Amino acid sequence: RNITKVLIANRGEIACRVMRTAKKLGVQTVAVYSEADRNSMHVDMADEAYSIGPAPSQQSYLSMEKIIQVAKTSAAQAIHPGCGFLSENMEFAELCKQEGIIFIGPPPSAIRDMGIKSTSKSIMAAAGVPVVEGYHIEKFVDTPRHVEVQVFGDHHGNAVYLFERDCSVQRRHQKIIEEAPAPGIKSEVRKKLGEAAVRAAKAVNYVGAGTVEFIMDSKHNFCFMEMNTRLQVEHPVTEMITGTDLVEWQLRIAAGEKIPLSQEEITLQGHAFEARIYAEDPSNNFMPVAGPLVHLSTPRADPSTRIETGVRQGDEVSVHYDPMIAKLVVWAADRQAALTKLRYSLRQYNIVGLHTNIDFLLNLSGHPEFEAGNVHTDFIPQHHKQLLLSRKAAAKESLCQAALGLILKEKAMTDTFTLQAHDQFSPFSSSSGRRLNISYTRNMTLKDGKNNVAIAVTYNHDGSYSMQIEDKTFQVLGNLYSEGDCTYLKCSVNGVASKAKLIILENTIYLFSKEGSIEIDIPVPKYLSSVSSQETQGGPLAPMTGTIEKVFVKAGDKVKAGDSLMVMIAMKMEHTIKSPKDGTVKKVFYREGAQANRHTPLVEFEEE
Amino acid sequence: RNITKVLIANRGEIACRVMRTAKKLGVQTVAVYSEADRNSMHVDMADEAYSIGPAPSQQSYLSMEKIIQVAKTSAAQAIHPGCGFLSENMEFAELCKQEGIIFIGPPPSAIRDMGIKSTSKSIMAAAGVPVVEGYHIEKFVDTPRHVEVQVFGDHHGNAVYLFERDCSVQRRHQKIIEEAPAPGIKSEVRKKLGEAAVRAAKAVNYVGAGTVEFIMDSKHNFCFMEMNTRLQVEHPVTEMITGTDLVEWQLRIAAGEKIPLSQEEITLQGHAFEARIYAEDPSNNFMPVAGPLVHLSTPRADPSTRIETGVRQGDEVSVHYDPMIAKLVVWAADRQAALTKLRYSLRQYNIVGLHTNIDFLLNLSGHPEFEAGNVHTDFIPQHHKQLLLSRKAAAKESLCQAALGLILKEKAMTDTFTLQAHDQFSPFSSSSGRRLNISYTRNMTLKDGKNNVAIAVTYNHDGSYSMQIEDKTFQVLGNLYSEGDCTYLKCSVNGVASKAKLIILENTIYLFSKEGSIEIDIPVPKYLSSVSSQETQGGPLAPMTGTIEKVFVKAGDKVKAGDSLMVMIAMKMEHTIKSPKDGTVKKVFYREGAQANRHTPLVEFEEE
Amino acid sequence: RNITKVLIANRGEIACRVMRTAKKLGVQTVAVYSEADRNSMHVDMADEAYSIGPAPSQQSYLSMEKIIQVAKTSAAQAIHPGCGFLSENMEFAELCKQEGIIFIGPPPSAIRDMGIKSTSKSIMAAAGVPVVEGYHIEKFVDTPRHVEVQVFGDHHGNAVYLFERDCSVQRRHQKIIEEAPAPGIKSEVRKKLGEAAVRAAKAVNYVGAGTVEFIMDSKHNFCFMEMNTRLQVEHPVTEMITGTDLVEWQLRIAAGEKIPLSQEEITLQGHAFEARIYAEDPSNNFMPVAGPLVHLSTPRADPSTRIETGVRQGDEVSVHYDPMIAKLVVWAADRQAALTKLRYSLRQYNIVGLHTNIDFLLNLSGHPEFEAGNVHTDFIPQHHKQLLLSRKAAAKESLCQAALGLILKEKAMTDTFTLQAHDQFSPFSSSSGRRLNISYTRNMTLKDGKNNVAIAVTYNHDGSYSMQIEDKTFQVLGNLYSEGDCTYLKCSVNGVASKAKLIILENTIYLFSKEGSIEIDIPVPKYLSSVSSQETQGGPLAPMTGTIEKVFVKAGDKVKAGDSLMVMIAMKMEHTIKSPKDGTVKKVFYREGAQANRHTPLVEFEEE
Ligand SMILES: O=CCCCC[C@@H]1SC[C@@H]2NC(=O)N[C@@H]21
Ligand SMILES: O=CCCCC[C@@H]1SC[C@@H]2NC(=O)N[C@@H]21
Ligand SMILES: O=CCCCC[C@@H]1SC[C@@H]2NC(=O)N[C@@H]21
Repeated sequence: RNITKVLIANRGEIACRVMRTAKKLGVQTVAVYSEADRNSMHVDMADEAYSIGPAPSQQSYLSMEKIIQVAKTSAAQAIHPGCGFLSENMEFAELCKQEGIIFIGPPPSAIRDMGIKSTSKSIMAAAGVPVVEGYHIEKFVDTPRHVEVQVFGDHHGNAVYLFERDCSVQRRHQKIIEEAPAPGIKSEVRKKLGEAAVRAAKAVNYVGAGTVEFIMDSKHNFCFMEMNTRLQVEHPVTEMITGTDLVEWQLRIAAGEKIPLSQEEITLQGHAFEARIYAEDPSNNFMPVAGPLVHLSTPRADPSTRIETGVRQGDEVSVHYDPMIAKLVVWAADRQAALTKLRYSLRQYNIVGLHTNIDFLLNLSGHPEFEAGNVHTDFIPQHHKQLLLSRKAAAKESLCQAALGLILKEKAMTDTFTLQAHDQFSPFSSSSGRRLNISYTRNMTLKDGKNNVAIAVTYNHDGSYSMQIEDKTFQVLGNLYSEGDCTYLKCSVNGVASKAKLIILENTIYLFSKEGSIEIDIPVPKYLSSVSSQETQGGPLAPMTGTIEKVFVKAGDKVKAGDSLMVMIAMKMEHTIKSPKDGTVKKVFYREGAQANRHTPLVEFEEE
Repeated sequence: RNITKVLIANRGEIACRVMRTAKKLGVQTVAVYSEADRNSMHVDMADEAYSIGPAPSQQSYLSMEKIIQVAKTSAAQAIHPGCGFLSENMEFAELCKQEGIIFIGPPPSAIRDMGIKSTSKSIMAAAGVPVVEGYHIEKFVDTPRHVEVQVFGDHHGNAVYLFERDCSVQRRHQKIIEEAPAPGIKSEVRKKLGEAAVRAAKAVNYVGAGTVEFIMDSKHNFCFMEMNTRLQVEHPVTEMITGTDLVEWQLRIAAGEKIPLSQEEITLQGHAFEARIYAEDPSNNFMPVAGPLVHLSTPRADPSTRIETGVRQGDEVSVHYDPMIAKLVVWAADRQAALTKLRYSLRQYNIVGLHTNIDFLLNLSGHPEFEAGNVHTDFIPQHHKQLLLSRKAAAKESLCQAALGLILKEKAMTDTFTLQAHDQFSPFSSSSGRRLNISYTRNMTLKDGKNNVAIAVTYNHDGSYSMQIEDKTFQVLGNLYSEGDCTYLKCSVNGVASKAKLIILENTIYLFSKEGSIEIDIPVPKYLSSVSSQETQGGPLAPMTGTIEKVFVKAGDKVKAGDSLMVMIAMKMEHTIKSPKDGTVKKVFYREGAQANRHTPLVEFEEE
Repeated sequence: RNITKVLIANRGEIACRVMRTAKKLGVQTVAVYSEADRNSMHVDMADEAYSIGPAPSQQSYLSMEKIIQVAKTSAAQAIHPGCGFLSENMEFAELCKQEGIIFIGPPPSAIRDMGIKSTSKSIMAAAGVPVVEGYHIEKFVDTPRHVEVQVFGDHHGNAVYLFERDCSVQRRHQKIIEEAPAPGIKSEVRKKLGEAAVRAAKAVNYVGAGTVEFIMDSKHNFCFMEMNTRLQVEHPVTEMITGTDLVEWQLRIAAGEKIPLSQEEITLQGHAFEARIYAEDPSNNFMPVAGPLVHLSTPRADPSTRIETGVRQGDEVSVHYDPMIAKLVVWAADRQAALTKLRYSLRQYNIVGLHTNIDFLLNLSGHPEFEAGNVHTDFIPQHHKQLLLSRKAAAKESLCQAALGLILKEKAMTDTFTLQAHDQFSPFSSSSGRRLNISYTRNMTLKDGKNNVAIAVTYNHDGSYSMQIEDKTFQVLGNLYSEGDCTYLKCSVNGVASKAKLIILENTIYLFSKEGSIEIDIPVPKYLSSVSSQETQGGPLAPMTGTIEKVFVKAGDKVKAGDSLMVMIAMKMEHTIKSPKDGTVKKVFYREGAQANRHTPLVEFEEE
């Protein structure tokens, strides 16, 4: 069946991923979008794009009728579901078949047979794959470790495997770092591991990519857990170690062609790692965070370094969709070298505007047990104390660099003003800070954490700066240069030279260097701060848009700080609102079952 | 023999092609040029360039004496003849040898022995290659099909073949689409096909590239037709399937080195296609057209996509030289995928200023029998009904996009004017079209073919546009962005988003999208049109510069519309001038045997 | 041992070379610098950089204590010594080991055992490698052909070789052109040659790269000369023929990993050449020259063409450090093709501001005996007659091109002035040189060598120029275009078109074309030349900063021109100052043992 036009029934990075390969093959691409995704990267990337309705996925990306209607209207011969949404929906895959549209994935029978745990285990046990597990009175025989096999099938029924991936490093089951191949598994053991899975794949004559998830013990005995009837999120680590494009194979096999390479042809070189980037706050129990990507600098990409990004600077993460920002994958000759490359690369990644898991991934990828390959499903719970750590006071050299950056920003502003003046060469336009027969010393104040740091900066005739912090003096000289769109600060402190990325947003100075990142706060004059800002806040504002599940306060009720007022469920996450003050409650703005928008007043308190 | 400097005794794409490889090898390059080619791409590309006289090729590129004189003056050790001109001239190849200059091609004996059909057939029959043919009482035993083999020989006499190419798709013998390998020929059959040709190549000890042209029947029996004693035009499809550079091999073998790879070393991967871009009007019986390349946008080039272009935007096609504009070749894993890639690529190619065969190539490459590989030499005559088709009325969405493009062009002009004004931020400089307490509705008229379309455009406050055509309303919003040197229009009509290349030349709006290309005409106000433009045209103007072969009208003769007045031959193509009016002939400006320049008055008619 | 941070205990190109590979592997890089190197390319290239004191290498790059202190302060786990300085210092390698820092090189024992000729010969003779030599009463059998083998060892003791390199083309033992493989040595002979060296490498269990230097006779008998216990300067020719990175192997092996590829895996393809760009004057007996790199244009780099440059335009060569400017290496399918590519590339290299050996390398690489591969250690002395040649008078076409370049520079200046004027379209701003009813003829004078050339330039209406030199007239037309940062002149003289790089510095016009380079001097008006410039120069100025070893003149002494006044040693090179005039000596500014700075007056002569 000639696939010349494909509809991508998904959004974000996976839609861009599929479109890349479709365009590389000369296949025309159709995007779908919600009202919230109208300006998304996958819409601009497609050859055609169609609106499927409002921002909630139940009314857009999960609306089978709208997706089929767009596939008909665009004359797309095939639908690529990507991952999540309709990719594991049996009714949607059968509807595509009824409508004469090629579903690029497994048959509706394989989706249904794998969607029910008891059914899937019974099929896997009958296929030879082990079916042991701990179930409710529930105590898992083998709780630790997670190892999965990429398997590929065809309409013909021929089946192949692609080694294995370690996904043991998970937080609340959510996979965080994936690696391929899984460390410490012998080529012989993995070959046997895949072959038992391959027989099951032939048994269901699975067509398209499938993944057999195994639980592996400390002795490398493995048992079947489940089969994900889709492309996995972490498929890039497999692609990096095999040199295959799994989406390209999905399109070819959905068109009816046989598997491109024999098992003998497949060869393994090197090791690869993947670390998903998540709009989460690790310090606040990995709460998801929504907000703008005010800065989104990225590491330069090379064949080893792949940035799977569906978002661009200025994009806003949405409460409706998944919080992932990007996925970073690397390939290297050795696993240790790959770990080193990922950590250097992570430092180059910069995200300002919302909290992310990047610093958590840096701590995790540098943990001694992770470096050793001693991974299991409880790794994050077990090493929670080390993986999460507090801020430490900055060094005086960092403060000197921050002051130099502020001074250079002022100099740049002066040059910008000079550009538009008729007098372009007046000595007054210089930033020398020069005086007659004396030297100018500037008293600057910077805040590091809660500490105010006083810096005495002296403008030298030669153009350097002498900075004194407490009893120590530093000789500082540097300049600003631009690489791409990022301003870089090149400075030398007491003869030590270094380079860092400088961003000054609001009253915070951001310095990004391969050593680390430091934030310094510029004190805000009181006058500029609004004097007498409005007081008497009206109750904690809803953490997010969610249904009100419980109300504990009547119209007039005396409450003390810490008295629960309301309970709200948002995206299946319970939050309890607590009393800010000991004041009696004047009124309540919401009742039980009401949906309250983010940051909307919940309770009114009597003025005291 | 050390070839450190080569003269290229040719022009256009083939001169650039040879110079590319010569420069890649560190060989110095000498161009020759006519007065008409002084600013041609191959002149600017060479390390040295020499004038060889006036525009007619008989007095320039065919002047053996001038080419030899330049080779001596530039101290070029070798001459590369390319294809056409002196490449198959035996006297020129012998003259190069007499003058101690290396002719990069076959020996003068092989050129002469292949230049006479009876001689070439007798040699081929004696070499085992089959001699059958239909000749005058002429009825070809096998008229259909044209399969040819790339063969390479050396001074040593070793000979190799490079699979085969299908050139069956030809119009008036002129090859139009070529493919390699030829579809439906088995690897075993082609191996035998090449081996019989190889024995003939050894028999004439042919040195340099040669092509054995075969006629193949529906049973895959093949018979020798002729041997072209040169590099073929369509050699790039062979290079794309073998990974060889045939010009590089020609230079090495002309220097005296042995063939680089053994027959065992040669391997075949994938399939490739080549389409020739011709300055022709398919709707007017494929008449050649001369004129400026006002726009010459091209598809981006990748290793699979090769643009063999000797012309650049603003170049003028010449009546003296060949009308080819460029050749497009693609390589793919499968032949069907290659056909898809070529068609997508052809849409990206844009040519404005003269008629081309590109839309004919798009229809041909999408014909069901061509997709099946059911090709033969009569394919174009047999399918002429479908391959050529009429214009169809445009959709209302296309008209909306054209109106949006016109409005955005006006906005860009407004911004350009604003740039030079002292009031850079006045609200008047906006293109909002805003009114107080009412909405501005603009009545625009556009011409699609012969139909005038009335569009009522309403300027909305948000910046969008509401366009009404007949009884249908469309919500239109978009903007202009630049990629390279091409302006692109990004628009959304009724929620449907699309991208297209926008060009507004004279009174025509050109919209190029992967769906297709649409031209919309902006009506020309009568006042601007010169009122009372001069009437009484003096006879049809010569279609081109050509000799007058016949005159049918005396100084005073009464003629009726359709009465032939004169017959003119131009580049061996007969045109008969016909009487425009029933008026009696006042005078004749030319007599028989005179050469009449293009667009010069031929007959004077009495004023009535 | 995990090497995540490396200190590079070197400067210039080799520091940049090591940092390239370290950064490619994700290893952090620490530079060291002297006060003179504060702005050097390797300082800006490193992730961290530290000052090691003043410009003299004895107080900076040879200060073991400072290098170890920086390695400790930066927390570098390893030191890469590069080549020269501390790379062959046994005490430094032992000090690194005592301090727990990985020395990236051979063990201190191997450095010491190879540093003494008698010890090294005794070890080599015991290892089977031949010991024969001519020693003092010192004489040899025949002129040597220098052939050396790249050998690599590991801590395990496994040893491998990498074919061989010809370094026979040397001036005063200084290697000038190196090639790999060495021409005329059979693969079998080289295999045996390497194997005898490999046994010695195993005998000292050498770890890291080593080179066994052999003397080879005209019969290809070879004898051990010495073993350089470091990376060789000319290692890039080996890398180009093997496809290996020897610095990458040095880092891996210093970390403790086994050799990456087996001897069976290693394969040889093509041939490669390396020429060293020296700041030397070949015409003045290859005296080293210090000064600014005012222009440093370079050939474009491709995988075959590697520019190993540690200097950038505007960099100043230093008296303290080595005079090398850059090293040029090429790889080709054949040795003859590689020689052609290097010569074309050398012409593209442009160096203005100091004398270089580039024209000497062009003459050498084009010498018939060098083209034949008839090289030996006396090649430069034997052929000194041809390799060094005088300037030849320029052709009239070159003078025409120079005049055209001057005129176009004036036109560019006129356009620059016009840019800032309110009247931007006045006809006066044109450079037509037009007159009413007559033609403007300009009398220009240019100096070629010692000859003044009078050129009569006539400004034609069409924009061309008619230039008459003596009795010959030339029709000249051209324009200026910019490629990158280099201005190019495109001109046509009497119908002959050519391109050249144009630079006009001070009063000299530099024209660079693949044919050659020509300098034309613009006469300096007398008035602008300072009239009555100060006379009575006070003795020859010190050729460079050096100790005064001898003084031959008392406070009042009568001397005649050519009477030696003082002897000075600079960087171990004796210069004798001679009397400029027959005047009696008024005074002496220096005594014996004093250090005299460059260009400082040495003797005062009585006014006459
Ligand atoms: O409803 C959305 C998915 C997660 C909650 C569904 C719960 S989990 C406990 C119970 N068992 C099911 O199979 N579904 C619900
Ligand atoms: O003259 C130019 C080439 C085409 C016309 C030549 C004609 S074709 C009929 C006749 N037979 C030849 O061999 N030449 C002429
Ligand atoms: O001093 C610097 C190196 C070159 C000069 C050293 C001289 S060469 C003659 C004598 N023999 C040595 O081993 N060193 C000195």
